[PDB]
Amino acid sequence: FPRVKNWEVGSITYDTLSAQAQQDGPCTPRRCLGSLVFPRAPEQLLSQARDFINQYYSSIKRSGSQAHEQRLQEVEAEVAATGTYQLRESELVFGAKQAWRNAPRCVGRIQWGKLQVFDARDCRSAQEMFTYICNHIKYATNRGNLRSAITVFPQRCPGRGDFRIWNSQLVRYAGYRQQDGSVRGDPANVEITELCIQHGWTPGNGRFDVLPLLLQAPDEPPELFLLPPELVLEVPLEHPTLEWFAALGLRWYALPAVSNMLLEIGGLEFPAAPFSGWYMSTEIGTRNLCDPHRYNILEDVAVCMDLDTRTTSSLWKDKAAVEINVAVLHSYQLAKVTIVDHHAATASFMKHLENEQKARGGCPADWAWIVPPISGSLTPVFHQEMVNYFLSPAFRYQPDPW
Amino acid sequence: FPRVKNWEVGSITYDTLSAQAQQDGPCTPRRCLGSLVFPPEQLLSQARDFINQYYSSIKRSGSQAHEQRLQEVEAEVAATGTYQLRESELVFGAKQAWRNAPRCVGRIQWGKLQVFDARDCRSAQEMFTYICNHIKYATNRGNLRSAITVFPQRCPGRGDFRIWNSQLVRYAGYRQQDGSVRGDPANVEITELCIQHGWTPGNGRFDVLPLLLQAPDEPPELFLLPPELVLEVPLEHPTLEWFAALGLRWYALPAVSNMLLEIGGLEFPAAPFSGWYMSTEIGTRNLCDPHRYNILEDVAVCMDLDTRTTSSLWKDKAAVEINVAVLHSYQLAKVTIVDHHAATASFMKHLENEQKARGGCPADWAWIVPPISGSLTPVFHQEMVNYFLSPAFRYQPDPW
Ligand code: HEM
Ligand code: HEM
Ligand SMILES: Cc1cc(N)nc(C#CCN2CCN(C)CC2)c1
Ligand SMILES: Cc1cc(N)nc(C#CCN2CCN(C)CC2)c1
Ligand SMILES: C[C@H](O)[C@H](O)[C@H]1CNc2nc(N)[nH]c(=O)c2N1
Ligand SMILES: C[C@H](O)[C@H](O)[C@H]1CNc2nc(N)[nH]c(=O)c2N1
Ligand SMILES: [Cl-]
Ligand SMILES: [Cl-]
Ligand SMILES: [Gd]
Ligand SMILES: [Gd]
Ligand SMILES: [Zn+2]
Repeated sequence: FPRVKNWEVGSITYDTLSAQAQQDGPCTPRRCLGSLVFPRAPEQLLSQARDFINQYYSSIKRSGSQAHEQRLQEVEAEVAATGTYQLRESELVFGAKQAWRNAPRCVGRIQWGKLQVFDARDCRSAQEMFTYICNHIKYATNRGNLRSAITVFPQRCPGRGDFRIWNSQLVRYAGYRQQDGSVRGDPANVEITELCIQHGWTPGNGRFDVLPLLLQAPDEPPELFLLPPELVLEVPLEHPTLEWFAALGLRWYALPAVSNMLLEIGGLEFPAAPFSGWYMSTEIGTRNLCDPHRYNILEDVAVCMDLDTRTTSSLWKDKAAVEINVAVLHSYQLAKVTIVDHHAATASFMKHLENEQKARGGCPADWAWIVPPISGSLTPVFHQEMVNYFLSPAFRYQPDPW
Repeated sequence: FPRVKNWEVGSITYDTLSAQAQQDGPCTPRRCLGSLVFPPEQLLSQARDFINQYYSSIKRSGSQAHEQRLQEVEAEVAATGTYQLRESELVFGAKQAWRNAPRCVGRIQWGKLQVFDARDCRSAQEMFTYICNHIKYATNRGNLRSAITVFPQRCPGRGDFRIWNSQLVRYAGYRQQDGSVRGDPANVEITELCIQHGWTPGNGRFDVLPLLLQAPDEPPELFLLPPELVLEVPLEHPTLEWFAALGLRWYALPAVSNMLLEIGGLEFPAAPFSGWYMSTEIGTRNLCDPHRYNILEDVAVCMDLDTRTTSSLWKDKAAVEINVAVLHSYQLAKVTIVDHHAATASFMKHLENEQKARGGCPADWAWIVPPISGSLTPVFHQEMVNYFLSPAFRYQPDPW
C-alpha cells in the first residue's frame, strides 16, 4: 500500500484503495508515463457487472441481502439471454455519481454527490436527443446559478450503432482557418468547425461564434442543430481596474459541458452522456485565453499593460496572466454566473481527499491535472503527494466518431 | 517505445533511450506514484557498462584502449573487490549523473562542469578546505560556475564521508517558547544538531549555519564558514521601496550536499554539487511555501492587497512581486540567476538536443514545470518520460 505524504503539514496516509484498481494505466517500473494526456465476451461483462452491483448494494447498506443476490442472478440471467443487461434507475444515478467521484483529473469532486442525473435512455432519434440536450443546458445554467448535471443517452448495444455527440463540449466557439494561415476564433475547434460547415452550417466570421451541435443517432449520419442564442449564457470580459480590457471584446460561456467522453458503469458503455459543472477561473483565464495554441492573448494584454515585453526577467507573462484571471473572476461575479478560483477549488479538493481517505481508504488523483496552471505551489494540492489509478464506474476518452 | 507529444506545436517523438532504464521506478500498471518525492561481484556488471559508455562517448568503442581498460577493472575487482576510476572517467561520470537527473531543469549546461577530485581526502579538516575551495571557486564573486567535489568512494569495513547539512549554505531555524520558528523551518533539525555539537546560536532570521563534516568512523565535527566566503544577496524591489525594510536575504550558491553520486557501481556518499539558482526556487518555494519562510501574507499586507477574499488573487500578485524582487536583487548584485521562463525555454532546447543525440531524455514533469506560471512555460505542454539511468545522483538516508 503506497504511502502518501502532505509536505505542507507533515500528514502521512496510505492509499489502500489503489489495490482495488481493476484496470491498468500506462506506467511500468521501467518508466513513468503519468504526464501523457491520452494514456490509452460475456464473462468479463459479468465480472464488471458483479462488481458494480456489489458497489451499489454496499452504498445502500444492503450488502449480501436477499435483494442483492436477486440482482446478481437477474443480471447473469439477462446477460445469458440477451448478451447484456439493463440498469435500474437508482443504479444509474449511483453509477453516474461514482464515475464523477472516480475521475482522477477533476479538482471539483467535493461536489460529487450533488449531481442531477437525467435519464435519456429512452431517446429515440437525433431530434429527441437535441431536445434532451437543450433541457440539460437550461437546467444546468439556471440563469447563472449553475447546477451540476449529466444526461445519459442509450447504452451501446449489439446490432445498432451508437448515439454520439460529435462536439467535444455542448458550448464551443468556432475556429476558422484564415487569410494568411492564422485561425480566427478558437484554434482548438478547427476540426469540428470544418465538420459543421461540411454538414451544412453557414459559418460566421467572429472570434466567439457558438458552434452548432452535430448529433449522431445509431446508424445515421450526424445531424446539425443550432442552439438558441438565449439558451447559451455568455459573460463579456472586463477588468475591475483596467478599463481598456473591455475593448478587447473578449467573452466566455457560462457552462462547461463535456460531451465527447464515454460513461462506463458495470461493464455497460454509454458513448453519449454529456456532463456539466461550473468553471474554475484558470481554465478560462490561463488555459483558454493564454495558451499559445488557443486565443493566445498574453502578449497583447502585456503590451496594453505597458509591461516591458523584451526581457523575460520582468515577469511580464506572469503579471499579464494574473490580471487576465482577475478579469475572469470579476466578470463572472459581476454577471452573477457561478465560478470558483483556483485557491478555493484546491482547498475544497483537500477536504475531498480527507473525506475520501476516511470513506474509502484513498482517492485517485492525477497531480499534474489537479495542480492549477498558474500559482501551483501557492495552492495546497501542490504539496500533496497523490496516487493515480483507474476505478470503475468511470468517464473514459473515446475516439472521434469521424 | 513511448510516444511523446508536444501539445503547443503538435510535434511527436519516441523515447528509445527509456529502453535502457536500470533501477526500477515506483510506478506499476496499476497505479502511478510519479508525484511522490522519495518513492559482492555484481559490481563488474555496472562497471563494464559504464566503461562501455565512456568509450562510445569518445568514439573509441571496439578499439585497443577500450579493451585494455576492461581488463584492469576486471583485475582490480578480482584483486581488491572494488576499483578506482580514471580521472577522465570520474569527470565523464559526474557530467552523466547530471545529464541523467530527471528533476533538473538546468541540464542544457550539463557539458560545463568543474570536477574537483578529493578522492585522496582523509580528515574532516581536509573536507572543510575542499568544500571551501569549491565554494570560493563556484561563487567566483557572483559569476557562478557549476562545480562538484568528489570525496572518497565508500568501501566495506570503513565508514563514510558525509556532509550532515543538506546544502553547504543553509539558514538556521530556531524553535520558541511557543513552538513556531524564527529562521528557516526546513533546517530546524540540522540547526538543533549544530547547537548540540557546540555551536553558539544566533538570534536572527538568516543566520548561516555551520557545517557538520564527518570523516569515516568519527563523530561529526563543527566548522565555521568564513563569512566573506558565503556570498549573500539582500532583497529589495525595484519600485516597492519598503521591500528592502522587510530584511529579506538569500544566499548565492545552491550546493546540494546530502546526495549520493553513483558511477559505474561505485558510490560516493559525499559529492557536493552546485550551479546557480532559478529564481522561483528562492522567490516561490523558499520564501512563500507555508512550511518555509511563509512571507506571502506579509508582502500582501505591505502591498495593501485584499487578503479577505481568495478571488482577489492577492497570493498570486504578492508571489510575482517577490519573484521580481529576487531577480532584480541578484542582477543588481551581479550574482548569476535565471528566471523560470529562460530556464524552461533552455530545457526545451536541451530536449531537442538529447532527442537527436541519445534518442530521448528522462524528465520528471512535476519537477521540471515551475511552481508559478506553469502553463505559461513551454515545458507544461511537453509530455515527458521519467526513468532512471546510470550514472546518477541518488537520495540516501540521513547519517543517523
Ligand atoms: C461542479 C464544479 C466542477 C468543477 C469546478 C470542475 C473542475 C474541473 C477541472 C478544472 C478539470 C480539468 C479540466 C482541464 O484542465 O481541461 C476537470 C476535469 C474533469 N471533470 Fe470536473 N469539475 C466540475 C464538475 C464535474 C462534473 C459534474 C463531472 C461529471 C459528472 C466532472 C468530471 C470531470 C472529468 C471526467 C474530467 C476530466 C476531463 C478530461 O480528462 O478532459 N466534473 N474538472
Ligand atoms: C547550472 C545551473 C542549474 C540550474 C538552474 C538548476 C536548476 C535546478 C532546479 C530548479 C532543480 C529543482 C530542485 C527543487 O526544486 O527542489 C534542480 C534539481 C536538481 N539538479 Fe539542477 N540546476 C543546475 C545545475 C545542476 C548541477 C551542476 C547539478 C549536478 C552536477 C545538478 C543536479 C541536480 C539534481 C540531482 C537535482 C535533484 C535535486 C533533488 O532531487 O532534491 N543541477 N536543478
Ligand atoms: C464538467 C467540467 C467542469 C469544469 N470546470 N471543467 C471541465 C472541463 C474540461 C476539459 N475539457 C475536456 C474536453 N476538451 C475537448 C476540452 C476541455 C468539465
Ligand atoms: C545544483 C542545483 C541548482 C539549483 N538551482 N537548485 C538545486 C536544488 C535543489 C533542491 N534542494 C535540495 C536540498 N534541500 C535542502 C532543498 C531543495 C540544485
Ligand atoms: C503535457 C501535459 O501533460 C499537459 O499539457 C497537461 C498537464 N496538466 C494539465 N492539467 C489540466 N487540468 N488540464 C490540462 O489540459 C493539462 N494538460
Ligand atoms: C507533492 C509533490 O510531489 C511535491 O511537493 C513536489 C512536486 N514538485 C516539485 N518540484 C520541484 N522543483 N521541487 C519540489 O520540491 C517539488 N515538490
Ligand atoms: Cl473549457
Ligand atoms: Cl534552495
Ligand atoms: Gd484604471
Ligand atoms: Gd501605506
Ligand atoms: Zn507513473
